Amino acid sequence: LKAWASLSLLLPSRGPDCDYWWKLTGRHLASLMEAAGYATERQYEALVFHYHWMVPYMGPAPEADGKLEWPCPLTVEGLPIEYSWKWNTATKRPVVRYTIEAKNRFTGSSMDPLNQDPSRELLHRLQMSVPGVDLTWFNHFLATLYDQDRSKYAQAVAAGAEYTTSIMIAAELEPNGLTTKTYFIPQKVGLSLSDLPVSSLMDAIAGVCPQSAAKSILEEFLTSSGGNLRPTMLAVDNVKPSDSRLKFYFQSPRTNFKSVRNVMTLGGRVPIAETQLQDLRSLLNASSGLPDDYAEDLDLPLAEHFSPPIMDAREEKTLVLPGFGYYFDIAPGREYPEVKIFLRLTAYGQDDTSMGRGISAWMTAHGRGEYCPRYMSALETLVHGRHLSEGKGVHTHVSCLFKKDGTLDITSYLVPEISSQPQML
Amino acid sequence: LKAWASLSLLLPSRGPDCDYWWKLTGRHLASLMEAAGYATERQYEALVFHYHWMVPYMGPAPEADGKLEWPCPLTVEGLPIEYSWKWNTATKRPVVRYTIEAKNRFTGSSMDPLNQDPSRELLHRLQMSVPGVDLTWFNHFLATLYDQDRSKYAQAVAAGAEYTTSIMIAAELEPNGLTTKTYFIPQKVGLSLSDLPVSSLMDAIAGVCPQSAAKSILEEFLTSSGGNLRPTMLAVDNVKPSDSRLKFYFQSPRTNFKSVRNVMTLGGRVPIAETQLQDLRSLLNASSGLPDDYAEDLDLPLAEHFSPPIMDAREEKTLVLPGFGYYFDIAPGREYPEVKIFLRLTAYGQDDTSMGRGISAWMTAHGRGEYCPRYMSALETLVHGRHLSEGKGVHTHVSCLFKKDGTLDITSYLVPEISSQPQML
Repeated sequence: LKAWASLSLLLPSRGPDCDYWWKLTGRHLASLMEAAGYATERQYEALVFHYHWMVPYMGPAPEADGKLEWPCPLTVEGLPIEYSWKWNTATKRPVVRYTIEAKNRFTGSSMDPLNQDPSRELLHRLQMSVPGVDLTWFNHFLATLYDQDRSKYAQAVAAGAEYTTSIMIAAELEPNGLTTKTYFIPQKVGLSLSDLPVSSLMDAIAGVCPQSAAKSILEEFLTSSGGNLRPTMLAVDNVKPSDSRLKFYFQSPRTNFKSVRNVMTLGGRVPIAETQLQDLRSLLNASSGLPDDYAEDLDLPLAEHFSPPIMDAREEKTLVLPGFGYYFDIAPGREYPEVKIFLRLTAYGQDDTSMGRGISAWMTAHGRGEYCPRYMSALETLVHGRHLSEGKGVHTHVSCLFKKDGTLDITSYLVPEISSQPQML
Repeated sequence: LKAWASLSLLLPSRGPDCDYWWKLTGRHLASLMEAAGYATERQYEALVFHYHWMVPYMGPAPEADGKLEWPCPLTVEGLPIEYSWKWNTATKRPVVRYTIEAKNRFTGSSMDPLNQDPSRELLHRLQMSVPGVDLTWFNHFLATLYDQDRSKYAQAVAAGAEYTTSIMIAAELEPNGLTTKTYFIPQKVGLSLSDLPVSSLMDAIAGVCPQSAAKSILEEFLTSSGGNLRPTMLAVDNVKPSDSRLKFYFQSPRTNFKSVRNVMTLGGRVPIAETQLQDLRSLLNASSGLPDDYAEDLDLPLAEHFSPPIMDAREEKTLVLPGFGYYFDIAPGREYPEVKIFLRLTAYGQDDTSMGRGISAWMTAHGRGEYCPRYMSALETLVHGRHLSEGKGVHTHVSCLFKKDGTLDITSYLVPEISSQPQML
């Protein structure tokens, strides 16, 4: 770990909170970056960027009780960070990225009850300092996905409402520099996200994308055989809007593969080659430890010998609820939505070692095994207070999206586990 | 300039003073490091170290009048930084280092009239953060080279005394990591440094080096044919004392080469091969634009068509006074002093281009030309508001020390020139 050892001796100490997150998550990024074959120069830049721009926004260190005043749904322990490992393809090495929730001293207070001001400030300071940052859609969705009179959210909190994370921010450490994305979890003063009609969200979407074939294909799908999908999230890239994706996330209670076929083809409107679909289904069964011929009409079985927090998840906290996550990318000028499916590895599958080996076997079987032993090893540096094989807690999702060349883009979403007394064994 | 372009887009803005010095001197270090063939990884580390540890201690930005409340004798413009270029040998690439004076808001005030507290804090914070920092000799020379009742210096300032820089700090960016050095300019409440007896300084030296052959050889030299040398400075390395050099700097009014022979051999006590001495003399004549056969009995002629601040220099401000600088390294366990001579390129020689080409011709003539065109080019990025050939201001010294293998260790000491209205043309 040359980059991390060097940089962490040259970068000064700064206060207990920054030092906590820098030491905990800076080392994790370095392990993942090293396991993925990142050059030392690329590692230095990412770690330097992490130290100065992300760590200061990660808020307070957790307490001895691994407790935080404003916990984040990215983790069963509520930590404000999630890593992702995009798997190597034929033509590219793995890509390491991560997401944070931005926090400050007023996070969650009556002046900022949905904790949105630190993200505004982080993205604006990045825009003033680094080229190519565009916040048109960021600012538009701030104005339209939420009630605007903050004192309405405060009155409701004064009546027992439990508001949580609304915005998260990602920097991509992809081969060309870095660009940013924003995630919005909509929340209103009087109703649940589950109660939020899709139509209101689509009205907000119509403010920047009034028509597109992809959008029209998705709304036709949603009023037919897509009716069981519940909206959960929206994401944008903070770049020139004509270059930005427009990701509309949904929760589906069903997990049988027949349902997967339905969602990913948008009810047959957007066909997918059967060899690609069968490859996805192989990955889904290998990841959750099911027989390779698991029936296409059967829902996946919930993990149970793991006591996960299923009753604590919802649309606003999608980490641990039964079902699949999806997004539909419906950006303007798209002929059809791009679809990504998210298998929830907190709710399905076995321990982290089995899950990582299931994904590894799939990669190996498809000639992408190049980096699996390094990935398994890096996983072990992410959990503190247990072995990787004793329970769940590092893996949160594995995702698949069918690229325009038939290629399966696969991503492991990973989370630090800190607690000395693990909560899923 | 890949490292500098990358790093200076990832490192945030911080306040006008830090931003001034980072943009001005961070780019200079990058040019010198690039011209010397520094790998990108080494460049990132140095620039990161510069940004966090040195820049914040460089104090206020100069004013529109290129003015500073507490100016530093490193520069005719008083800037608190000097770079050095150690020339390539047969076996090593050039080495880029620099020196700063550490400053804070109380610099020069009645509570810190010799401006020593920022250096204490910088070195202590480095010691707490980076391994191998030892401050035994630093603290010893703080206690013995100065009067200790600060309110005596303040009374004297209340009577028109003009106290100046007392301590400067260097980080070496040598092939193995980085280590630190400290320079002490002694100053007392009632007498000039020129009036400071050598004996009092040697008493301070005896506190950490009570006897050594090198020390004894130097005091025999100084009471015989060395009697015209005036002490100016002491330096230590902030490392384990048994690994530290112990550099005792002197000013000599004479600059004829017969005098050089006398000083560098310590009055014949430490012989030097005649081919090494004649090589030095060639470099001295080439650097100051004199005929190669300049007589060994003639003092060098002062530059004049350059209006330098000769009447403003003294023992405490050795940049521009007639004569040579020397140091004698008399560390314990040394059989004989190591001697380094400093030719003052502010007082002797022609414009910066001629001086740089004189040194370049010498290097080329001795088969060390490898990097001269890159050095000439880097020089041009150091002066603002004039061309390198129109006057003096970048070069401050060129130095030579005879290594234990006959090798001539040669260093160019360089300074940023900022003023739009240059003061030496």
